[PDB]
Amino acid sequence: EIVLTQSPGTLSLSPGERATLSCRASQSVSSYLAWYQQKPGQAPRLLIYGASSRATGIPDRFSGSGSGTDFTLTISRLEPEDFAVYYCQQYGSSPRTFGQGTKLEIKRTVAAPSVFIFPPSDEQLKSGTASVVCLLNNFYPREAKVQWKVDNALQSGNSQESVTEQDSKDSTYSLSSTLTLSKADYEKHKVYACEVTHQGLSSPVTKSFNRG
Amino acid sequence: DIQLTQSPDSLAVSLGERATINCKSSQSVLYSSINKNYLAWYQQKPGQPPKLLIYWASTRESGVPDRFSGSGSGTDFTLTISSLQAEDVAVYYCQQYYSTPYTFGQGTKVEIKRTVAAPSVFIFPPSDEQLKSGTASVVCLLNNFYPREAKVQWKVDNALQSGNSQESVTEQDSKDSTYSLSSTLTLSKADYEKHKVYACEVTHQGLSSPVTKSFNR
Amino acid sequence: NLCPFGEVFNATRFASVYAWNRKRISNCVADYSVLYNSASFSTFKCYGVSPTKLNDLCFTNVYADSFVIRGDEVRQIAPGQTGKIADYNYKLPDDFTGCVIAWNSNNLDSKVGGNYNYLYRLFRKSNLKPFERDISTEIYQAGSTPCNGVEGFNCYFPLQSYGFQPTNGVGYQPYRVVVLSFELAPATVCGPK
Amino acid sequence: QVQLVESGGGLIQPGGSLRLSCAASGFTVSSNYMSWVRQAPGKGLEWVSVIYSGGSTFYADSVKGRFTISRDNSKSTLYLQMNSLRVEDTAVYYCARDFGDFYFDYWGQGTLVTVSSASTKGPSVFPLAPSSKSTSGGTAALGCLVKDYFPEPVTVSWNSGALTSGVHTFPAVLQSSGLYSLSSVVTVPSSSLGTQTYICNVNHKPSNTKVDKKVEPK
Amino acid sequence: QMQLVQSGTEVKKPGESLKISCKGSGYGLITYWIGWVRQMSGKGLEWMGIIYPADSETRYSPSFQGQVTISADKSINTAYLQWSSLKASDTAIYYCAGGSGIFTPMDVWGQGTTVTVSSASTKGPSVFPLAPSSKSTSGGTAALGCLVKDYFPEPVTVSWNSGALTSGVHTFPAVLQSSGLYSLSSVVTVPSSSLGTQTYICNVNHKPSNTKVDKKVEPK
Ligand SMILES: *[C@@H]1O[C@H](CO)[C@@H](O[C@@H]2O[C@H](CO)[C@@H](O[C@@H]3O[C@H](CO)[C@@H](O)[C@H](O)[C@@H]3O)[C@H](O)[C@H]2NC(C)=O)[C@H](O)[C@H]1NC(C)=O
Repeated sequence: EIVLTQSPGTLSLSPGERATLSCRASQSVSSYLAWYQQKPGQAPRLLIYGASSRATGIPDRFSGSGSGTDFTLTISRLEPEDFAVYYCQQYGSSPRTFGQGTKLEIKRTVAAPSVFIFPPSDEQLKSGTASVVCLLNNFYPREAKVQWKVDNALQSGNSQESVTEQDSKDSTYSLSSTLTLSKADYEKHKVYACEVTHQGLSSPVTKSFNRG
Repeated sequence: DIQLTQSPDSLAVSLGERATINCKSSQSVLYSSINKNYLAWYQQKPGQPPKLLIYWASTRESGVPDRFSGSGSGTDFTLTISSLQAEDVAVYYCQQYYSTPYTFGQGTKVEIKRTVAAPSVFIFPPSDEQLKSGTASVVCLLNNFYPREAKVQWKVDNALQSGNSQESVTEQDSKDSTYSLSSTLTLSKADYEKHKVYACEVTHQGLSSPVTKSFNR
Repeated sequence: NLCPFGEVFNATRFASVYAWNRKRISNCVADYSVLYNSASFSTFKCYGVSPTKLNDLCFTNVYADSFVIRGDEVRQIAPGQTGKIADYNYKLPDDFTGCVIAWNSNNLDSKVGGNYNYLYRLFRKSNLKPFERDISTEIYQAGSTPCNGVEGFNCYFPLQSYGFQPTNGVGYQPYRVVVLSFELAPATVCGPK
Repeated sequence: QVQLVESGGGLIQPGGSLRLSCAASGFTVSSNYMSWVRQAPGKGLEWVSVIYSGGSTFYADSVKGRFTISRDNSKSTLYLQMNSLRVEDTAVYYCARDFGDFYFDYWGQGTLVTVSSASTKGPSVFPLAPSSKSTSGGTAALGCLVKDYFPEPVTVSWNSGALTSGVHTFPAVLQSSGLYSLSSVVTVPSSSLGTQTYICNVNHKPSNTKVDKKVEPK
Repeated sequence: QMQLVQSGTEVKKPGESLKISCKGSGYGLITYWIGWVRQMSGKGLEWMGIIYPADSETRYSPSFQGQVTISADKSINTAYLQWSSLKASDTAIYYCAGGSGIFTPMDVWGQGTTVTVSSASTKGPSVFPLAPSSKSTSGGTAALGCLVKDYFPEPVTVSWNSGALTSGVHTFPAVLQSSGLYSLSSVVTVPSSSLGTQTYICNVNHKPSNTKVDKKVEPK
């Protein structure tokens, strides 16, 4: 077994810059490395075979370098079609192993999220559960804080969050915070508020509704 | 547990030519005092029970024609068919009865060799009756081809299909020694009506380039 | 009278595994104490024969097979083994009777900036039969379209270069391998006394 | 052109058996190295097995003795039998064309194998009605809630694929009940709520569930 | 001369018991040892055991030592093969072979007994036509057939024109689908000039389901 370590773990550069990705190995593999690119919801695509040889159909801006235990992938002319997760794989000694990956993020202007709140549907209430969904739409950067205050009481342990991948048009993020409660507990409270903290907001934004 | 391995797995011999099958034993099956190897050969034509041809590795069974011959001793044994005929198409096994448990070989398939014949490819769109039941089946027929080896690929709107096709091959025809193959692509009506072009692609030794039979829904 | 074992083991240059050389040894007296009393070998696996008794035996012929492989591939030179070297370059029979001798040859076969002269077969549609040598350089057709002897899509060169370098790990370093095959008709090869 | 399409992924109890198919086009299956590579959720790629052009097969330590890789030349398909499956085997298995046991120059779309003693559950779809609390400026926000289904995946489309701009379908989140939940939202002008009809199309192939839920403004 | 006759085809659910029969007749019955050979579909011959009926001396293969019971009734010259709890892995055809002694070749064989162990239930076939067209015609030859799908268990007999049309027919072997049911196709080769004159009908008979379908095919 030989372990490949990729540095950095994550990286976020503006379009048009140069992205430098390192890939270090336990033992020396003598340029027997390969670089792959995996866009979200898609299979890995071969970029570079060997330490430096470029696979067919890949632009010249992708370049591989290094030998032995140190390898480098340099992507010049960063275009929005880029910015996926990149793995490096060795094939000098069996079994072949991959790196942990390096997420590539696009960098853009700060965009304040658009906060929307959805009370549970009447159809869902008939089943016995209530779900309150809070939506953060088209925001950058990815870091955001969402708090659930029910009757001005902070909630914990009854919410889950989901984040989309970077958009292909405006390169923003979307986040959904869902508060799940039993309908019996749902009728025990009146005000359901969703408080959002983000860099693009000077002060936290609160969206709330009254049951009824 | 005496292990018997026979080679080759499949054999192709023209009419009137010589067919040779070898059988290898993990240990000697020779009975020293009686000076006879406890080895047998069996013929199993398709759809019929095995038939004993030669016992003691050299002695023919009663009624077996003279062109079947056995030879070898110890761990090496050969079954020889000189002037192979059409009725000899079967799977042949070598069995050891020297010591319990009895063991057989994996079997050797024997077929008549003919000149390379390209398949006749036909494509059948699903019937209007079958569509009303909610499923669609597209049948691709490869007719009267040799050798048996052929490749069938289903592409819907030039997109390769996986996991929704199954194939069936007939036995070698007793007159022209050809094979027939059918590949059936099964889809639901909802999936079937979301596409237009249904193509069956066939690759065979007798075809200079792959052939494609297709239709538009 | 002296069997030319030295010409095989002490050869200046060894052959590539895909084109392994075989030395036929006949009509001579063979001294094996030079081999089994040595301390230069990293592997001296013998199957079915006893090298320490080789000075009291008479055979019909002795074969000496020479080639260079990697360290990780030395394990493939054994009966009933699978792998790129075992299947496509050099295959030993399951009933092999002889010795497999290997030693590290990084000093003689690894050059700074690589050697690139030792080759192995990488592509082949079927495994080699035992003691079979395949020196074909025809372009390997990986698709249905013919290759016409030019590399390209679905058209690969069957041979690959080892590229031994001194800085590589022990498994990556070259290893000279000599495989002794004993065949036992009049006996032309015998040991001393 | 080269195509690699996979099949066979789904839910299976621990200790069960499952076979993965991979139809191949653009090259000869028998003449090429081909490998299966799996990717556990949030773990990365891991090599599983390889079959050589000559027929030799090799496997990883974690799968040796349980997995069997094979090819069907007549049908141009690569197989992977998975006996005695374990919960840790849950991953997205990729079908890759191997260049001489070195690197994977072509990859299949991948299929998801989920190993669990949990049972298949159909999803319930609930409307996220647009409202004054769901409309900002001239823009409105609506969506559908896909809750309590198992296993993955679930696909969501709006107006049978007619609406694709402004749609955001969030990755599924495993709830504390052992089931998955998902939300899909779209961004439409606030002037279209009265006139335009918005319908979310939720499909759960493991449960054979089809739901065309219509959302309405409040 | 000695003849071995076996019992009929068996279709059972998993977990059930089964007892197939093998009766012999002719001359030399006292000398014949009765064996049992399993042959799974598409595979070779597996020896399971042997028995001398006169004193019921039984030898078992180590593979089948505890999975099956081999008995014999010398009074009726019948040997039996038993299962306590069937499994889907036992779905195979079983032959009984006779040999005039232990450590002797098997010269007399029975016709074989087909055993199917499946969770499925008796389901009738669905017959659909494979209509000819320009996509099914190669000059003077036109191809037509019928599709027999989703039936259980085997067998299904397919005839054309009530058995009158026998040249050019190809009834492909059944394929066990992932749904647990069998599917089958039968095709015919006929002159392309008989399409508007001749009427071609395929006769599908499934005795386990007692289904009889006469499907006529014609160009669409
Ligand atoms: C190949 O070349 C090597 C040197 O690289 C030769 O090795 C030499 O072999 C002789 C054989 O007589 C050795 O002499 C013996 O030495 C030992 C002490 O170690 C002693 O017990 C014996 O009586 C005898 O004198 C010699 O030392 C050894 N030299 C080296 C440097 O290894 C080898 O003979 C050549 N032969 C073949 C067959 O390839």
